Amino acid sequence: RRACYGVLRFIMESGAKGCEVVVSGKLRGQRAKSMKFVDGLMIHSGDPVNYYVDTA
Amino acid sequence: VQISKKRKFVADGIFKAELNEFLTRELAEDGYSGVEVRVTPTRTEIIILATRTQNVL
Amino acid sequence: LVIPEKFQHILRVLNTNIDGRRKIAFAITAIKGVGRRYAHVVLRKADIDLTKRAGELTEDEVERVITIMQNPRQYKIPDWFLNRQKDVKDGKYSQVLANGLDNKLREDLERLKKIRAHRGLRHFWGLRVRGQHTKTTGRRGRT
Amino acid sequence: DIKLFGKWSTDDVQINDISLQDYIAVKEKYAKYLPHSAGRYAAKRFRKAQCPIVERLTNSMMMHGRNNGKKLMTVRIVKHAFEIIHLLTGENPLQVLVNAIINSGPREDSTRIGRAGTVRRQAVDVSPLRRVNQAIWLLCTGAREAAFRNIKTIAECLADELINAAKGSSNSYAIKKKDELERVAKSNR
Amino acid sequence: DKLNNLVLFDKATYDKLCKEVPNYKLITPAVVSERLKIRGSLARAALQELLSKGLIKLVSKHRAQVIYTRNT
Amino acid sequence: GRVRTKTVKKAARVIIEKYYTRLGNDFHTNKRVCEEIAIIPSKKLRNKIAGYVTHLMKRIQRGPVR
Amino acid sequence: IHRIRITLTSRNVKSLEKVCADLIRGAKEKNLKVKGPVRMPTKTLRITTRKTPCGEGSKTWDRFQMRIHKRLIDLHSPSEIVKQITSISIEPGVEVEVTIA
Amino acid sequence: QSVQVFGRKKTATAVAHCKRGNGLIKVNGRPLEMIEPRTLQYKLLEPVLLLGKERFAGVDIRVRVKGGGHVAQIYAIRQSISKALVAYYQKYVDEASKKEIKDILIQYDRTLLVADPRRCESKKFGGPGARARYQKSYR
Amino acid sequence: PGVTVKDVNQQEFVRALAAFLKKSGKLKVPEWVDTVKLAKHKELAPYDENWFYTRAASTARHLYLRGGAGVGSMTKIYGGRQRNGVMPSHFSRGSKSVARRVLQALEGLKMVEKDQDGGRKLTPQGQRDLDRIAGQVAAANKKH
Amino acid sequence: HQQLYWSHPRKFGQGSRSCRVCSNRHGLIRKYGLNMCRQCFRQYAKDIGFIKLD
RNA sequence: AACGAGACUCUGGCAUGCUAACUAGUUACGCGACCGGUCGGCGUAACUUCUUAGAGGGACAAGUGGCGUUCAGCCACCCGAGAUUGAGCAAUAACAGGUCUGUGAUGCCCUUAGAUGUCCGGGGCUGCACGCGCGCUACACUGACUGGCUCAGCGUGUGCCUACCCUACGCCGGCAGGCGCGGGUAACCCGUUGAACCCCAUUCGUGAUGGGGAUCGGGGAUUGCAAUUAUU
Ligand SMILES: [Zn+2]
Repeated sequence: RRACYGVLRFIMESGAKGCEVVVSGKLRGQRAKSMKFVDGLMIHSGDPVNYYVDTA
Repeated sequence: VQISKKRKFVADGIFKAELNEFLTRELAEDGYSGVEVRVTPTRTEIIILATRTQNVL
Repeated sequence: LVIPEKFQHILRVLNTNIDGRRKIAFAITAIKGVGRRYAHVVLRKADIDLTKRAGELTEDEVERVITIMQNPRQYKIPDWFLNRQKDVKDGKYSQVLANGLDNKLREDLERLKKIRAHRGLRHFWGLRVRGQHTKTTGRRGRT
Repeated sequence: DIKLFGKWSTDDVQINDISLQDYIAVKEKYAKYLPHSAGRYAAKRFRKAQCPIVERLTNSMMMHGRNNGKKLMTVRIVKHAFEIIHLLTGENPLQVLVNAIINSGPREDSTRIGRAGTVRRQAVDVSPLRRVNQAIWLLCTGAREAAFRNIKTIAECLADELINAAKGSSNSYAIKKKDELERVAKSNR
Repeated sequence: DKLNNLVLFDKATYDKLCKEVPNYKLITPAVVSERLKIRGSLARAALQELLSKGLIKLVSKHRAQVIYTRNT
Repeated sequence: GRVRTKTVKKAARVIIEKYYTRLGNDFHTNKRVCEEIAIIPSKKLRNKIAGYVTHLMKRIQRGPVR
Repeated sequence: IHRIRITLTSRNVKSLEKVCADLIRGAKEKNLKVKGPVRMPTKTLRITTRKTPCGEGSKTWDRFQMRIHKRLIDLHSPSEIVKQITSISIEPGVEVEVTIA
Repeated sequence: QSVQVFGRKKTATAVAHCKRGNGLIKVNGRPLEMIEPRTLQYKLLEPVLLLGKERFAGVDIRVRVKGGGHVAQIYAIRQSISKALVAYYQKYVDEASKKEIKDILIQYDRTLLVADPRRCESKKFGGPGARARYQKSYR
Repeated sequence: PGVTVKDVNQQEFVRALAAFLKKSGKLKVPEWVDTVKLAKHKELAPYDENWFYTRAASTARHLYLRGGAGVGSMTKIYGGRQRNGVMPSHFSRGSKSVARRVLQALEGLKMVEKDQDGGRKLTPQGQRDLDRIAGQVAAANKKH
Repeated sequence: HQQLYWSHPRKFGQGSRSCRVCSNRHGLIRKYGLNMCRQCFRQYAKDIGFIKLD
């Protein structure tokens, strides 16, 4: 939680119009949940996904 | 011997895919971002991008 | 193309009750060992028109088309037409007709059953021989 | 000026019924040299009222699966039928076509209402466009069903029902279905 | 029932072929086979001599259809 | 059907409200001025703004609009 | 020298069109007989794969494409000048092949 | 002194050459009667059986054609004959005669001047063609 | 009255040319005419026992309409649909010796010659009689 | 064991080709000289330049 | 206010307007050939209609008339190439869905030298009393056969390891094929991609027939190291 918040506050301070960080796995326990650390705007559909949102 | 135009543009791609995956596996904990391959008639230039270059060389 | 009168309605050739009112090329097909392809070649070798039916044929041209089925190789019918090209016993080129087709393929089959082979035994069980799958098909007549 | 297959003219063709006048084509400007037109009649509702009914009969002639694309096959079937019709009657062979389409379509159908296996229908009217649609269907399947395992060709079997529907005979397959489609319709009413 | 027909010319049916076949107004290889009880090849070929006889008009010749009418 | 979403209607409303003197009734000269006033990502949106403007300028002669 | 032929190929089109326009402009400014940029047909490289890695669901295929665009520009010019203006149009993605008659 | 127009169906492109001549209309160097689907000979001959031979007595038409099939090349030839005569009457006769040709050509069938724009859809995975889907089963 | 091969329907022109080649006599008819099928897809031997003259006519006419063809192109001309079993049908080619013993049979009447590009084309002496018989078939349909 | 173990003729066939990144032998794309798995092609497709347009 | 919808991106359709074409042509001119015709036969020039592919246009419910609290919009019609082309991408939240047999992704466990590694040889994965699914060929006359005629579009092609091809043309063969001999890393060659139904003629004649071809007996030929449980 703290490690995704640090990255998210850095990449929102640096002027990106919005971001979204997801950490999936068994971060605590034996059943494996996910996370969703999101902020700002975020486009999913259409053709501007190719040049406006940068995924990794 | 030369090669087809269909093969030359696909073999050009698999170069930069293996190059990039190798440099990912190498410099993933050195802040690596990507590569940029520019071909001159003299040489083929490969530009590595990184966060802190001065701790990569 | 007038009314015929000497109309041999049934031709008894090679112990077969063939038609007499079919065409002259597709009447000979009704014996075993002659298909639609072989009869045309023996009729063209006999120099008879194929417009005619089977009942207006004079007996000279009735016997001269049977005698080119007992030994076709004198009349330049090539070897790739024949029912058995390279026989396994005598190595002779012949076209086996109706009296001896069963009497030949029985000996071909039981030749493979004395030898105790992968094909004669497969014939002896009654299953499929040429390497077909046998799970889902061939169910008709089987219990 | 415009004769179908260059021989049969359209000026003396006379539609009888007022119910089918605005829907059955050629008398005036739907006169074509051939039934093949390749036009976009299915692009809107009611647009196929403005197509020549010779093309309607040609198009419904090719219904079964082995003949589904063959239009040049069915246009010569209709052309060869329009000789046998003229020989067996002696008049223009387009007046008999509208006499067959007028006569063959039912005028009272039954609409199906019930449950799974329960049938309790009820009689309704028949729109004249559905009368034209079901005229050509019964004619063409009568020609199709009575030429199947038979020495008679399709051109004779089409013509010998296309006149028998004009005469209103009950040996034709078309009028045999219309009177039963109205007989089971009156039976509820 | 099955169709027993005749492959060649009969003495009696050849009389039927020569006088009312020019009195039909529609002669076609699938009506002659049905009326006189013959096969289709007699209807196809025996009719084609009547064109040479000059007794029967030829309307239309096609692969799958042959239409003959009588003269006058 | 052919309903104009909030993008076309919002853009058309602001471009009427600011540039009413240049807009008239012809859709074509409306399109030639709507591509010089505004910076629209191109034509299939440009012709939809200019068509609601051409439907909206006829609505101003008959009285105010809400 | 007759038939100095410059072959230009890229996967994208705007950069290839930019390089081709700059080459014909830089050749026309030296007053050379320059044949126009001819456009050989566009070849599309299709590869259609199932989307799934295992083989389980609803038979959804993919449709990938690489398009290769090819031009030629032909020059009736001597060889000692042509190797100058092509060497300065250093742009990525576009590949130059020069042949002499 | 010459016209070149194109007619067009699904894939066929018949390109008609109209110069001042006598009236020999030729498809690929052969007469209109000998064109092999003769079931549609009247479909081929509609723009000359409509407007008469006298409106074609001053031209000479050599139609080339390639692409498509037989029916699609018939509907491309007769479109280019019409579109060639109309363009000849516009380029070397007046507009009035072009109108008096064009109204009869449009009144018969509009596909003698306006191209038919429908082409084959694309196959999709999941079925045998564009719209049709593979048969599915249950349980 | 300038007649060429294209000014008449070909289905009768081939019959005319076959009758002319049959009446000439000096056409080298092979030995296996009364035994073969013309391709590997046709299931029977052809009906007309003079099939070689009709075939040797239509090979020459396809050398009229476009020359430069050889035995490989003539295999693709005379190819059809192979109906094969319970598997779907497929286009199969013709023969390469039935289509080759016609081509050097037309050399036997010196009606063709091997062109410099590789295939076979017509000689001007062989372009004489094709137009002659095109005139002879275009002059015997309109008067009768 | 010298004329042996890597002895069998692997001059063609399914098990003389393998993926160039997986070294796996199944589901192989040999077209245009890719020689990748059908799964490893889909990972590196946009790097090669195969864009999904339609 | 934000996302998803829409916009967007590719594709289809239009342009005698622009840009240009010996690796696409048409028209014209001579030559040649056979009767002013026919040339996919030969070389020059006018040029881009046809062919290519780039920019830019073009369609917006814009026009007319009805109906809508005269609003959003719907319906019909003119003019039009066109008055919904077809796809791709696709939210939040989920599932005890599939995948450890795609990975040198990977936690735990099992095994690690008569090995659960790995190679070699031979089998099996195809085995059949029978159930259940996707399909191909059909049951014929709107047809089968044998001739004749005449039209496509999307594509692929000499390979790092790597052996492995598209093939014109001449000869020998019924044919499957076999010899040479050329072209092509390709808008240059196969290729004018001389496709199949379709179209035009002959035969067959409502019968388990010449429809239908399963199952089988003999030969012949390619592919391979190997063809027997039939590779084709
Ligand atoms: Zn892989």
